[PDB]
Formats: sequence, structure tokens, C-alpha cells
Amino acid sequence: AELACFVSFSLTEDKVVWYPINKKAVQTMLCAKVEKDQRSNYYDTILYGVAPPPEFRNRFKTNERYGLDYESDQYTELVNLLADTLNMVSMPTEKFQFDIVKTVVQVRHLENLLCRIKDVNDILNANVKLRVKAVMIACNLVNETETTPLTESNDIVYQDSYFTITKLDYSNHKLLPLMADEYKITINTKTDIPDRNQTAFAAYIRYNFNKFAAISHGKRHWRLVLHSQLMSHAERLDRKIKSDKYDDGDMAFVHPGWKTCIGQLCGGTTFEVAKTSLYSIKPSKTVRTATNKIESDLISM
Amino acid sequence: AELACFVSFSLTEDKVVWYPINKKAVQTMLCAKVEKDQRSNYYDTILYGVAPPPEFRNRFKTNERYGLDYESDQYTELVNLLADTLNMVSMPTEKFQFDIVKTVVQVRHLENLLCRIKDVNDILNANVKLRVKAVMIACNLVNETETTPLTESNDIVYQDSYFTITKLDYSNHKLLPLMADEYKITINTKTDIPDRNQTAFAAYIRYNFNKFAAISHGKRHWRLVLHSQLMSHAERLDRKIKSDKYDDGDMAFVHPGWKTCIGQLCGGTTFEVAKTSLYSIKPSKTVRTATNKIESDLISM
Amino acid sequence: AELACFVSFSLTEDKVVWYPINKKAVQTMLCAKVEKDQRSNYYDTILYGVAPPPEFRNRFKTNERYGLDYESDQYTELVNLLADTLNMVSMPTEKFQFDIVKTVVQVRHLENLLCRIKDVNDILNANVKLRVKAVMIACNLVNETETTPLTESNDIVYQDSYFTITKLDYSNHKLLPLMADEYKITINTKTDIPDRNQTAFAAYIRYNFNKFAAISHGKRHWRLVLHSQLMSHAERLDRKIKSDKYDDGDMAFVHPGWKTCIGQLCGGTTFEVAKTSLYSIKPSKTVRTATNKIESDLISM
Amino acid sequence: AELACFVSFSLTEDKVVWYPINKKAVQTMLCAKVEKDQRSNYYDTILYGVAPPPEFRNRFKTNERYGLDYESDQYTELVNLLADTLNMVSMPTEKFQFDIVKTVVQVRHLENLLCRIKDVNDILNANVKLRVKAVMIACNLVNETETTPLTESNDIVYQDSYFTITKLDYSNHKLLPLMADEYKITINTKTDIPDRNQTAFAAYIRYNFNKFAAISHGKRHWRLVLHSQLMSHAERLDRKIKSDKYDDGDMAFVHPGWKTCIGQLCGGTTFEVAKTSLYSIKPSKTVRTATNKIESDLISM
Amino acid sequence: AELACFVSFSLTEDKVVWYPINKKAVQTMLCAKVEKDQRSNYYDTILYGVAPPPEFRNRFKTNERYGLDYESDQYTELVNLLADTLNMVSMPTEKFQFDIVKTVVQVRHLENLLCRIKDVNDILNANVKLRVKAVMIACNLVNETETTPLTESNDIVYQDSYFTITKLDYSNHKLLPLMADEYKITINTKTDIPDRNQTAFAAYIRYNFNKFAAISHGKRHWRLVLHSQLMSHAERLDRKIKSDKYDDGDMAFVHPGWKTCIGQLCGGTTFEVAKTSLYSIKPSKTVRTATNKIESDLISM
Amino acid sequence: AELACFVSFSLTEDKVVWYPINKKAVQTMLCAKVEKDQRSNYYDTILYGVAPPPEFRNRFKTNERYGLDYESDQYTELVNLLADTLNMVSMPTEKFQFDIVKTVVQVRHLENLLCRIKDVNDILNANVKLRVKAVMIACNLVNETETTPLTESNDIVYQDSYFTITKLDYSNHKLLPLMADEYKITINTKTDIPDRNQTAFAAYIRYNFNKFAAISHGKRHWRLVLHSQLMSHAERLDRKIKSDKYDDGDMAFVHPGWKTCIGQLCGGTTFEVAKTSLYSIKPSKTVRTATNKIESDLISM
Repeated sequence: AELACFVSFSLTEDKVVWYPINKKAVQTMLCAKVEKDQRSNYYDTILYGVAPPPEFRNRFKTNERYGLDYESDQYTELVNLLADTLNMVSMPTEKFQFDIVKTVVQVRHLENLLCRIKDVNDILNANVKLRVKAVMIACNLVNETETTPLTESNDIVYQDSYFTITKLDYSNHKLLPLMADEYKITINTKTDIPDRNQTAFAAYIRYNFNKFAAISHGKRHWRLVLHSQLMSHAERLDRKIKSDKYDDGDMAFVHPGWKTCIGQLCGGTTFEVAKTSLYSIKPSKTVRTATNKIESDLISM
Repeated sequence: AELACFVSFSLTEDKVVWYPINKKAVQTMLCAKVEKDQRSNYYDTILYGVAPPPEFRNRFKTNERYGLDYESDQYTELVNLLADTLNMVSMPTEKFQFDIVKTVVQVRHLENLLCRIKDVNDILNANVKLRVKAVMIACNLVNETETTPLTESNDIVYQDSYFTITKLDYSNHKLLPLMADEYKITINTKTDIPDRNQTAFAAYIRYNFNKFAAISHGKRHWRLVLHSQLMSHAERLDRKIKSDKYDDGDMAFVHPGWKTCIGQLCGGTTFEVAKTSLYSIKPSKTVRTATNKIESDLISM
Repeated sequence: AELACFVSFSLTEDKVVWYPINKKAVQTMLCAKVEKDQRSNYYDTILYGVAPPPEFRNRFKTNERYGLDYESDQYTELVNLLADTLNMVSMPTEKFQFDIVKTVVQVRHLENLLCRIKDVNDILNANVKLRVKAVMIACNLVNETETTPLTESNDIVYQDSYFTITKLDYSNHKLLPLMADEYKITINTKTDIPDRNQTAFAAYIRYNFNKFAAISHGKRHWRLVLHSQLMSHAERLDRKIKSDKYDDGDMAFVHPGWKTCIGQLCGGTTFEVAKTSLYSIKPSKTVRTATNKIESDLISM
Repeated sequence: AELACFVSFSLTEDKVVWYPINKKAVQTMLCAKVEKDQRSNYYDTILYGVAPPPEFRNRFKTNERYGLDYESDQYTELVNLLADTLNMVSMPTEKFQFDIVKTVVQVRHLENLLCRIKDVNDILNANVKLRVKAVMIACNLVNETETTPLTESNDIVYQDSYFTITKLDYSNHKLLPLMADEYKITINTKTDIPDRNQTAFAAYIRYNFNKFAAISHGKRHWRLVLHSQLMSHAERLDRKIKSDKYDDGDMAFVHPGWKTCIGQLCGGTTFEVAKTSLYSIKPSKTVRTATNKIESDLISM
Repeated sequence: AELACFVSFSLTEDKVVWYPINKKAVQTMLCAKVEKDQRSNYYDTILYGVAPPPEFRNRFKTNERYGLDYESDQYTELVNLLADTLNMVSMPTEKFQFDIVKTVVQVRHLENLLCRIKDVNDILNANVKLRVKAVMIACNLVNETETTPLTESNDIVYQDSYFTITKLDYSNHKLLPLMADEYKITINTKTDIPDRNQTAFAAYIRYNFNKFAAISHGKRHWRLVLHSQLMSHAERLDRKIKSDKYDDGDMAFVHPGWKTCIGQLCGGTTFEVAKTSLYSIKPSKTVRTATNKIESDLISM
Repeated sequence: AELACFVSFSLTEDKVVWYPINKKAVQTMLCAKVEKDQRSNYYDTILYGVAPPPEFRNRFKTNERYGLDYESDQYTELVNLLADTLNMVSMPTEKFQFDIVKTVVQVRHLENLLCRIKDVNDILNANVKLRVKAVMIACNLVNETETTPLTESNDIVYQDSYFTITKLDYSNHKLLPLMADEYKITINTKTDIPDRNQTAFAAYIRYNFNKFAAISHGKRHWRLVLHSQLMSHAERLDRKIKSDKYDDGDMAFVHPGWKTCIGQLCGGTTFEVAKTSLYSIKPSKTVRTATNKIESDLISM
């Protein structure tokens, strides 16, 4: 969804002031009758304040469409987290550009952050500055590495000196519910990670998550997805690339088929030709031996 | 626990008559003062009927002892299932042997049968003959092979035309809670299983249960156990091979290490020497190739 | 209360027929205006059946009087238990004596039998013959000895082969709540009890119920009472010895002081003179030695 | 458990600042992969702050082990009570020594203090200074007499001018649950207690708690334990003494067997030789007569 | 309401068969479009059976009309009581008169009978013959005198050997709620009532219901009404005396004013002239003296 | 109960400071062992602060005695209301006298005040000064007229220019529960009340509360009690008077028997001679005519 689906703004003062948008205004908007040449503008509900411009009605859920469950208590949380965060970022009006509210944000990412921000023990619960960093990242408003302290989810399922694996369960998200077994791999810091540890981690990943492939969409973090899903994620990373008119990190645990397939795409190869490599490359034997090692060590010891 | 921890009997009739043992009875005999010369006899509680021989109090849970949670509503259930069942078998008084009462029963297995039985959708809900057979097997009172219709669990996680995988989750049992992470493979029919299917299944579990090894305690059914447990089950089967004073079914999917290690024990080799082939033997390549193929076909389809 | 506070009767049939008395009936006769010449007759409520003779209203609880909480769901229970029971006895009309209706009943004892009876694990739940006997005893309509199968309470706190100790807790009764801290000792069989066991038990209660004294109101069952109550029970038994116009069972465990004090009263000595031997007589040394031995064996075993 | 299982610290400022440790950090720690030469150090969860060093993982409960129910709301209470208390004690960094966090504290003691501290009527609920004294005592961080105002439990079951008996019920403790009938005897103040009162108290104790023995582990307070437990407590006071490479108070109520047994231990005697005295010494006749006095006075009066 | 608002009938059998009318039926005929020529016929709902003649819709409650709350669970009750009842009367088809269906029923009276009937302690709970009589009286289908066993209410507030006072509380009815503060006096038997008792009772109600006046609508039962209502009931009885195109029972306790006022109306005097003797006539002095005596005896006893 | 049962005090500062007493301290006190010559002193619980002196244990409820339900949340309310109120009254230490805590207060009165003080709409809910006046009156600590603004209860059931009738229902008091139909008559102010209004009120009272007698215990307020209770209240006003080693107000509505009876008592007459007048005096005919007037006016109008 576009940032405009969650917040509206004012340029009266010297610093752009943002405001939350409530479930009633969105409701009134969706039913109201608006002239076409006026659908790009935030709609005034009169009784409930400003609402997203009609142009984006397609992002909200109806009795027939799939979209943001704007009626969810979660929507109110997200809407406030955003307004707060943006006002705090305090951007100068003189440089404000309307097309910013058209920035597409990562709604499921943000929702998980709420759970982290709301969690008493989670560092983000008290680190106002980190929270702002996590949120700007999630809003695709800034280019920064999603290192562990900032990762969207905190359900930790693995952690060593260098990496951290979090479970991304959307099943219960009350905003954009979704079923998909997914895990996220983030680096604890930007320190160089010796092949020693990379290899080990790669062997761990292959044993404990053998049905998943660790891939990267370019940034400095990786997702674990079911083999039955590479094909799709690949397609998606195809349209994206065909819209830039890429740094996996060389990490030893990155799925070889993906690594090669994407390689080809970034070089002009058509998807219908490169999709083949996803299942065509065999894992390195350095990792397969490292994998069998973990197994027999568990059996024998 | 011994069958005598759940049922008492009468021999006045033509066939043996079994009776349920209640929690008050048990509570009473655990506090009663019984002379040594009587510890092995069923105990008369006077107010609550017959309790189990004091010789078995070890078996029950105490404020500081792990045992049957006979205070549980699940104990009443099992207790009645056993009586009802035994009564049907209608074993002849004349041929009755008090020793039967000392038969160690598979408590957690029975606890699962209880769930299958109270399940209206399960065949054991209405089919009595099968119910009696499933329970007798669970009680170690019959040699019959545990085919699929008689397995201890409903939780079907996989089923092709020959095999069925069911989840053994003891973590939530009210009688004897347990954490072990296991599944059970049972054939649907005592019919000869084609090699093509044996191998397909072998490949199926390699990819879907890579952390496990399918073993056999000698019968024609299998348990998927964690590699970090393979030893234990190996030792148990050994101590069992000790008291002498094994039909692997020779199924393609049985863990190779186990296959031979248990072969070495049956020939006379000491555990100290055979425990090695458990983690030192590799699966066939026909199987590896078959499992990589699953991953591949799963990546593109 | 008199049996007539719970049941009315009919003599039209061959055997006497008893009927339950309900709370509305009672409520009605307590407010009705009855001429003196009628106070001793069962009262016809017209709308709610037959209420108890107004001559007994004392017996019921009022906004400012302690009595049977006939408004209780427990009154209905007892009322029906008594009717059902009496009906079974099938006493012959011709030999019926209205006086039976004036028999003082052991209300708290019956209240406990109710608990034993609704207990599915208790023998009185299904065994009717025993139930009738237990209730008749509780109603003072039979001479029978209160053996263990017939005691008023389930709460078994101790049981060796000859005796059984049950807890008498009136504190939670709905009919006639009471705080007295008592237990009851009953023999399991009218068989001769060896001296070795008598003494063992004597030592057993000295260490396990040191604050109590096992007494007897003459029958073959005993009540463990607080030393700070020994007098009271001593006086009661005295006032009872007055209305003349006692089988201690001579059990080794009966409180010595009581043993003789009650001996002195039966010979003719005035309470003023015998009430002394209650706290002035020591237990045997065979018993003291036996009780110190319990403590000792308990310290090291 | 070692203090490190509940709090972490910082030496940045001039006074050591302590911080609570939450159930998530402990959780992440228990699963995380840590290099051996790093298990002595507090572990950084990144998302949940600092956790106890892996070296002490053995103190936390798992799905298979018995330990601190760190997931309990009680753990959060204890963790905060500790941090607060320690920061308040305000210790100078210049003198800080790491090995302090290795101090083993009395977890059940502390838990009872929470109930006292949380109790509106309990003086500790408002006496910040006493609370700090109770807590330092419980943490084995200071040597001070556990006089009544500071005793771990406030369930008072006896009290006269000089002594106070509190019930220690662990049955419901949500941290380290435990079944054990125990009572504690603490002096109201350090005043000398005339033999007159000691004798009396000794007689009271022997009557109202005859199944218990009043013992002391050296300090100036006493525990009441079941005779069936002396043997154990003795063993424990043996290892302790055999680790000092003792002032009961001479109190008249101290169990003679214990007094003598411990005497011997402090003199080199082996436990297997001294354990004998626990059940070998008879109570003084001054106390046995004082005891029989209470009894007959209750009967007669 | 007319009997036809609760039951429909069939004449195919030997005796008339009655059927219950349900709320959906009613809901349906209230919304259905019926031609004038049909309003007086039972309405066929097709989906929910037979509804009442539309000629009576006035009688039911609407979002803005006071009527039978047929949506109530109490309507189902009454509806079935009436059918069951009528069926027992087994009135002969040949002699059936559709007019019976137009009989105005005593809805609030029946609502009370329902309570008496579902009361297990009430005689109408099991005694069917009496039940049928009580209901027929309530339905104005029989001349029988409303003696005590048949009164509409259980709530017994007084009862001597001849009379019974029951509380008529409509305030909580689900059918036709009402506030009127009334009680009902009914004789327990049609036997001659001695003057001594008549007068005692007269004095009894003067002191216990001084705000009321016991009146009679002609039958042999009485209603205690508020003096501030005496007129109303006086007018009603008058309008009744109009449609001509009264057995006071001559009971000593009947309100004198009423006694004569109703006498004057039966002779031919206009209400305008008789309504006076209602508040202008004094009670006997034998009664005043008798009532002061109650107060007195009540002050000292 | 004596004020000491609710609050303790300190004379350290210049103004007496009072403190509440909690249910735990009272509990500890009731069980603690205190020397006789020390029962007049407030008892120190050490763990729960100061408690009432043992001398007054008889005022607290046990498992066998009737008294202050000190365990009730109401006790905590009363205890605080008192402490606050007394500290606010701020009495000088120099004039403090111990025997003040021995002042017997009106517990039920105070409890009703709590309900008034806790009531949002009740003026006392915000009028700190009135509350203090109501409370001092209730505590028998000051001599002031209980005019309406201060009357213990606010359940108003009648009110005209001069008087106010409140219902005193103790049935639900959670401190000293009590069943007794009682009403209170208080004057709205000290203005003289013309015979005109007195007469009227007297006639109203006799009609709407005919079973009650309006009496006075001397002060300037009156209670309405059942005739069946005059006798008692009289006895009580007898002992009181026989302990003074009286101004009803001449109010027309005061019960004549009471007026005369008390008259005699204040003149030496023995109670056993004066109790006679309670039922011997007839009401004035001025009030009986005024009474019949209200009745026929209600009938006629």
C-alpha cells in the first residue's frame, strides 16, 4: 500500500506535520461520490478528517476485495506508528514533495515491527531511535541494512555470533493476512564473516531448513523460502529488475540455482530461459559434506 | 505400567470378568498400611473397590514422582476401555493365568487409541472388532501386526497407497506426558510392496523428514526418530537382544546404519563395535538421486 | 431434627409409603397460622404438599435462627434419600407407629452419606443394600454396628487391615455447618482384633493425632476428638447415663482417661468426681515406647 | 541459582548499575550457538538485551529439565526486585568484583518475600529499607539475623513476645515449585529469652508440631521439618560444613538428636557415624513434662 | 387476547384437536396482505403453520404497540399449555362451536399458572386433573369456583385453615407486564366459614394490608387492591353490570364501601350516586377493636 | 465495637495521628499469645503493624462467634474513613486521653455512611466537612443533631419540607449483618415545625407505615420500628437510662405508648411496670381522623 493509505500531511508550519487516518474516514471515502479529476487528492470526510485519495481505494478491503483490513485495531496502531515516526523524522517543508505519499511500503513488515515495538522486552520498545530506523527501512523511505536489531520480526529461532534467523509468520497478521512458511536471515553487524562461520551456518541451514532455499533480493539480508516457491520469488525479482531503467553478499549459504538464475537476469537473459537454473545447480560438495557431518555427529555423540 | 494398574478381575463366571480401577481406590491403597506378605495382592479398599497390588505403587504419580496421572479424567477412560475390551475377548476362566495381570502395557499408545476411539470420524469409533484388536496390540496381549487401521494415532501426515505416516505427539498426554518428536509408518495391508513404491517412499521421507531415521523394533511397522536419538533406540533394542534366555521387513526406506548395526547385534557383535555402523553407513544413491529429484520437481512445477 | 422434618407418610397401601417434604412446603407452614390443637400434626400446605408438624419449626433455619438450611439443594437430596430408603425397608402398615416420625436423625452424618452416595467410585453409589443399612444406622432406626463399609465418610486418612480412619469435616456442610475438628475410627469387620494390631494402631494415632483422644459413645466405633473437647463429650455421655428410667470394645487405643472416667460413671460416681481421671491417667508405656519408636524409625529409614 | 541468572550489570558510571533479565533473552540464549570460551560471559541477545551466561543454562527449566520457571510472571517480579534492590544498595564500581554475580541466592526465600512485599498490610510493602535488608539476606549477600520483620514468609501461625512461627509453603511457588511441610521460627528481636519462655515455647512446639523437629543451620533462626526429613537436612549440613576450608543459640527447643549429630560433625566425625544420634537422643524430661502439662490443661480447664 | 391468539384447531377426528401457534406464524401473518373478506379466518402461513385471524393483530406487541410479547419463550409455553389442556378436555367435534375461539382469555392469570406448573414443588406440576381445571378457569371456559388449589399464584403470603393469600405480581411477566400491586384471597374449601374465623381474617388483613380493600367481582374469591384503585374496579364492575341484555360470598372481610356500593348498582342506582358509599362507609367496630388488639398483642408477647 | 478495634494512634507529633488497622494484624492478634497484664495495650504484630488490644478480641468474628467481619473489604473502608476523619479533626496531643479509643461506635451507622460517602451523587461524596460531621456523630464522639444531610442512610422513601424518611437496611451490610425492618425520620433543619405539618406527617406515617411505631432514644431524630419490637427497644432504653448516674421533641408522630412508658422510666418506675403502657395507650383521635382522611381521599379522588 502507498504511504497515503496511512497518513495525511500539512505544510503550514516549517516542518512537515503528519497525521493518522482512521477507519471511519476510509469508510466514508470509499462510499462518497468524487469527481474524477479529484481522485488524486486526499479526500475530506468533514466528520472524520482527511482520508486516502480515491486513487488508492483499491488497496482497502471490501466485502468482496482483498486488501488492508483498515477496520482492524492493527490499522490504528500502524497509522499512529507512522505519523509519529514521520513527524519525528521532521522533514523540512521547503523540500517536501507530494509524490512521497505514493511510496509503496511493506505492510506486513511494519505489522511485525508493531509486535516488536509493543513487546516489553524488545529493545525497540524503548529505543526511539532504532524504532525510527526500523520503520524508515520498512517504509522503503531509506536505504539501510536490515541488520538484526532492525529486522521486522523478533521470533528468534537461531542465533550465533554472526547471524540471526527470525520466523516470519503472517498467518495471524490482522492487516494483510497471509499463509507462507518464511524465515529471515539477518547479520548481527557489518563485520566480515569468515568462510569458517559461513560454511558452518550454510551446513546448519541445509539440515534444519532443508526444504527452504536462502535467497536475496539484493539487499544485505536473506529470506528462507520453500523450494516450491523459488520459481515465484524469481518471477517477482524479474519484474523488479525490469524496472530499474544487486549485492547478495556472496554468502556461502545462498541457493546456487537462485544465485545463477538472477545472475543471468541481470545480464539481459529472459526469465523463461533463466528460470531453468533454479533447479539445475547442485549444492557445493563442501556444504553437502558439512551437512552430512552435522547429521552423523548428532547420531554419533 | 502393568495391566493390574488399570483392571482387577473375577473368576466366578464362565469367562473372566474384568473391572475398572478408580482413582480413589488407588489414592487409598497408596496411603494404606499393608504387610509385606500382601504387597503383591490386589488391595481391597473397602470403600472404593479394588486397588492395584501395592507392589506397583512405583508406577503412579506422586507429589514428587513421575507416574500415571491416575487423578486424570483420562485414567477413568483408559480404565474403562481396558475392562470393556478384556471382557469382550471373553477369555476362559479355566485357562486364566494371574500372570497376564503383570503384562506391561503401552500406556501412551493406549492414550492415543482413546483419542481415535472418541473421534466420531474414526473407524474405531463404531467398529468394535477393530477397536478390540488395536487395544489388544497396544496391551502386548497379541502378536498381530500393527497395520494402519490399528495404529495408535489419527494424525495423518502422509498417505500413499501402501504406507501411512501418523504423528506421535505425547507432549499433550494427560497420563504420561513426553516430549519425544516421533512419527509412525505403518503399512495399510500385509501385501507385498513393490520396490518402485518402497523407493519412492524412501525418497519421500528423506526430503520431508530429513532430521529423522525410520527404524524398526522388529515388527512390521516403523518409527521416525531424531538422529540425535538413533543411539538410544539402538541401545534399547540391544538390551532387548540380551534377554534371550527381528523382521525389519527389509524395507528400502529403513535407515541403513540401523539396518546393519542391528544386523551385527543379531550375529553376536558387541554394541561397542556395531554402534559405529549407525552413522558410518550412507544411503543408496538411487535414493539420494530420488530425493534431489523431489526437490527439483518441487522447484519447477 | 426429627425424621418428620424430612418425610411424611401414607398408610393406604400394604406397606408404609413415605414422601419427600419440599422447601416451599416448609416455607409455607412456617408462615401459616395454626391453632394450638394442631401444631403436632403434619401440616397441609395445599399448594406444596405436606409440611412438617409446626411443633418442629424450631429445627429450621430462620433469618435469625440456626437450623436446617432447608432452602439448600442438599435438603432436597436428603429428603429424597430418606423417602427412597424408608420405602425399601417396606415396613408393614399394620405395625406402623407414628412415633417413628419423632426419631431424632443424625443430620450431619446423613449429609456425609449423601456425598458417599453421589460418588461414583464409592460402593454406596451402586450397592443399594449397603446404602439402606448405612442410612438406617444414620437415622437411629437400627441397632447395627457402624462398620467401615457403612461409615458416614469417604475421606480415608488411614487404613491398615483392621481399622480405617475417616475425616469428619462439617465445616462445609450446607445443612448444619460446624467447625468441630474430628475423625472417625471404624473396624472393617466385627472380627476379633489381635492385640499386636490394637497396640500398633494405638501407637499409630498417638504420633499422627497427638492432639486427639479416641473415645467411644458405647458402640463399636470411635471418634478422635480434641483434648480441648474431651470434657464436653464426657458430659454428654453423662447426661445420657442419666436418662436410664456401654461397649468400649475395650480397645487398646481408647483414651485411658476416658476409659476409666466412663467406668466410674457406670458404677455410680458423680461427674464431679470422675471428670478428674480424664486428664489424670497416663497411657501405657508399651504405647509410649511404641510411639517413640515410630518417630525414631521415621527419622532413619 | 546464581545472581547472574536474574540480573546483568554496567560499570560505566561511578556506581554499579544493575538491570533485569527477561524471559525472552533467557529463551534466545538457551537456543543460541555460543563458542565454549565465551560461556562465562553474559550473552547478548541483540533483540532482548543481556542474558545470563550459558555457563548457567542448567538453572533454567526446559521441556525436560527442572529449574527456574523463567517464563513465570514471578520471574519478572523477582528480576525487578533484585535490580532495584541492588542499584539502591549502590555499590562503588572501583570495588566491583565479577564473581559476585556467581553468588548463589535463595530463590524460594526471595519468592516468598515478593508475596510479603506485594502485600498491602505487610510492613515490607512500604519499608524500603527493611525490604532491602530482607532481600540482601535472601541473596546471601550479607550476614544479618533473619529476625521476624525480615523473615521470608508472613503466614503467621504462632506468635508470642519472643518468637514467631511462619508457614513456608512452596507448593504454589510459581518459580521453583516444591512440596515439603516446613515452618520457620524467628526471634522477634535480639533480646535474651528467659529459660521460662524458652521452655514454654519448647512445650508448645512439641504439642502443636509433634511431627517436626526444630533445627538450625547455624544462623539465628530455626526451621521445623518432618522427622522423616532430619536425615536429609543433616546430610546437607554435612557437605556445607565440609566446605568451610555454628551457633544454634542453645535454644531449649532445638531437637536433641540434631544438636548432638551436628556437634559431632563439627568435630571431624564422619556423617555415616553421626547420623545415628538423630534418632538416639530422648527429649529432656523438663520438656516432656511441660508437654504433658499443656495436654491435660487443655483436657482439664 | 382471544383463545385464537394461541391455538388453532382441526375437526377431522372424533374429538376436537388443538394446535400451538408459533411466533414465526404470527410474525408472518402480521406482515401478510390479507383481503378484508378473510381477516376473520385463521391465516395459513404456509411455511410456519396456522397464524391467528388477522382480525386480532391488535392483541400482539409491535415496535410501537403494547401487546402479547409473542416473541417471548413464555408465549411458546402458554401456547403449548393451552393446546395440551384443550386436547384433554376432548370436547366432541359434533358439538364444537367456532365461537369458543373468540373467548377472551386471562393472559396474566395463565402466565402465573405456567410458573405454578413448572414448579416441581407445586401440585400442578404432577397433578394433571387439577392443572386442567385451573387452566380452564383461567380461560373462562368453565364456571368452577377458583378455590386455593387452583389459584393463579404460588406466592403464599398467608394461610390459616380457611383462607390463603397469594401475591399477584405482574411486574415481571414476559407476556403482558404490569405494575398493579395486588394479592388474591381464595378459600381452601367451599365449606361454610365460621364467623369467628371470618372476623379474625378481617382483622388480620386490616393490620397486614391496611392500604388495601378486599373486593369481589362476583365469584367466591377476592382481590386486595389499593384504595387508590377502589374506584376503577368499581367502575369496571359497573360497565359489566351494564351489559345485561353477584355472590359477594357475603364475607365479613369484604370492604364495606364496596359491599354496599355494589349493592346499590344491582338495585338500579347510578354510579354517580353509589360511587360515594365506597369511601363513606366505616368498617365494623368489632373489626377495628379486633385489629387494634393485633397491634397490641404484637407489642407485648 | 470500641474505636480501638478500627484505629491505633501516635503521640510523637503535636497533633494526634491516627492509623488504620488491617485484617491481617487483627488475625495475627487473635492467635498470638499475650500475657494478661498486657491485653489492654494495642498489640504489635511486627509484620502487620498495630492491632486492637486483646481486651477487645470479643468484638471480632471467628469461625464460631458473631462480630465484625474484619476480613470484609468494608472493614478496610471503615478503617480508613475513620483514620482520615480523625487525623483531619486534628486533636492536640497535650489533651489526648487514652480512654477515647474505648469509645463505642455505631458500626452499622458508619457502614451506611460509607455507602453515602462512596455514592457519586450523595453530597457527602464531596463535602469533606459534612462527612466529618456525619462520622463524628456516628462515632459517638460529638453531640450534634443527626439532621438529614448527616443521616446514616440515603435511601430516601419520603420527603416533604420538614422531614425525611430513610430506609435502614442492614440485611446486606458486610460488617455486622442484621435483619430488621427499620426506617429513620430526620428533620431537614432545626426550624420549628407547625402542628399543621406535624399532624399531617403523623397521619402519613400511620397510613404508609402502620406496622411501625415512631420512637426516639432522646436525640432529635426518630426510628420507625415494628410493633413487635417496641418491647425490646424499650428494654434497651432502660439499661441506658440506668447508666446516666431526654428530648423526644414532643413531635406529634411519636408513639404514645412509648412516650408514656419512657416518661415513667425517667421517673424511677421499674421497667416491669412501665412496659405495660407500650400497648395501653390509644392514638389521639386527631391523628386517627387525619389517617382515615388520607384513605378515603385516596379512594375518592
